Amino acid sequence: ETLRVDPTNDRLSALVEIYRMMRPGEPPTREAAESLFENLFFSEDRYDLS
Amino acid sequence: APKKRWYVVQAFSGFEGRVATSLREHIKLHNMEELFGEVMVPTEEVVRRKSERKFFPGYVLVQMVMNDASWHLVRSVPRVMGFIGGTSDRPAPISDKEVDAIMNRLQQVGDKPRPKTLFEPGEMVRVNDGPFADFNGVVEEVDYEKSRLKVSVSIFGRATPVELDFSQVEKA
DNA sequence: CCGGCTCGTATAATCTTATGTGAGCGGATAAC
DNA sequence: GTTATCCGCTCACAATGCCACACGCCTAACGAGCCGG
Repeated sequence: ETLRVDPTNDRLSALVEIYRMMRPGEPPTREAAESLFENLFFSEDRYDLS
Repeated sequence: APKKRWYVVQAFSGFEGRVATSLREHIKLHNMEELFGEVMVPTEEVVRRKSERKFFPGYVLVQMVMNDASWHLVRSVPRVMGFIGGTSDRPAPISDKEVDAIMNRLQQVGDKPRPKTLFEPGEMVRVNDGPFADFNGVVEEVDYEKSRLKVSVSIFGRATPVELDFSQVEKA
């Protein structure tokens, strides 16, 4: 049901959609969205569980 | 070929002197070098009292071609606030008569002619050398060949003519 | 012999356990 | 069709009084100052 709710379809479009959620108005670019999604979770610098 | 055009960039209050140089090193580093056009910042000189005033306080004029790589190159410079355009995601380029007027307002620093060697007769000027040092007087004729100004200094309410030099008088 | 240092001072920036209201406004919703 | 309603989302605004006590309330870099090398 949720997968029939969402407008977003694929990977680069998903990164664009998250990248538009986090900061509005910024240019949706492939590498900037990739770096944003990496820096949110999958890196030691800004996501540290103990 | 894309036309490298001017854009206006916000910065902090007094950090923008280093921002242009650091931007030049980012351009040298990231190998986007065939796209940019020797950015600058306008300054001028005003007359210890004299100073060198920045022409626009806290704004930088930058040559761009405006692809998104250029956007994220400029925004990845450590003291850069966002572009100043008509809208977000697309900054408006500055017009052509304004860039002609801003390159024209840096073309007034050209002297020599006419410092002292071209001088007119009949002008009340001052004299700073000899016994007539710091006194006003009306020049009568200008001898360019003999290099002797015939200046009648107004002393005691009376014109006293004397042969002087261009460096021995003050043009007032 | 102007500012390299040193100082007087004027002034710009990357949260994350709250509830209950009302009040308004944008998006769906059921008619001739 | 198109029109007059119904409903969900978002956001401003309130939350007793008094007392003592106590410690806090800028500075990296742009215009001046001294005079050494």
